[PDB]
Amino acid sequence: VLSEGEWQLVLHVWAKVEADCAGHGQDILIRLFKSHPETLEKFDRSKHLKTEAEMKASEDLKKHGCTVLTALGAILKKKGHHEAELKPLAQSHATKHKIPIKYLEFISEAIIHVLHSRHPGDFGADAQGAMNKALELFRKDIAAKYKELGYQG
Ligand code: HEM
Repeated sequence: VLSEGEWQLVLHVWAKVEADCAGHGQDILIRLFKSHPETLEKFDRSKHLKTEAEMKASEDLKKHGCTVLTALGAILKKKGHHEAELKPLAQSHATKHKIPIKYLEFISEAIIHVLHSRHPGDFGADAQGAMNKALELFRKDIAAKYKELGYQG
């Protein structure tokens, strides 16, 4: 459903993200927690971090942020053909972590904010629109997998 051109814009900016996995990952989570503090409660250890500096200095948050981006990167490189990649992720996020689709919207917003902040020249209107569609596709498909597992989140 995304055009080839749009996928290229997505993967163009993603190569930039990959130049600093920990950094982008960290800032996305920090942004998420700031914009939607209720999300922080999902994180057993990061829950207890009281300042921005503490979060910035957290190897936990760096490694988890990078883990999120690494999994998302693999999904986006499938260019929509991500049925296999979504299976274990829907399982864990539906039944174990219990992350509502709204929370995936929240983190999608965080991703777009961080990418625009760090890469404005490589993330203008068309690039943002393409990333928006890619993440919308992600959320739609993972929502369907949620329901197959009995989770109406
Ligand atoms: C782009 C969307 C997301 C991606 C690609 C993603 C990816 C991952 C990956 C790869 C893992 C490790 C393996 C696993 O348990 O599945 C993970 C774990 C986890 N995810 Fe996500 N995630 C996303 C969104 C979220 C959001 C928005 C939340 C909470 C608001 C969340 C909560 C968690 C938690 C609590 C863990 C386990 C952390 C731990 O116990 O160490 N995820 N995620």
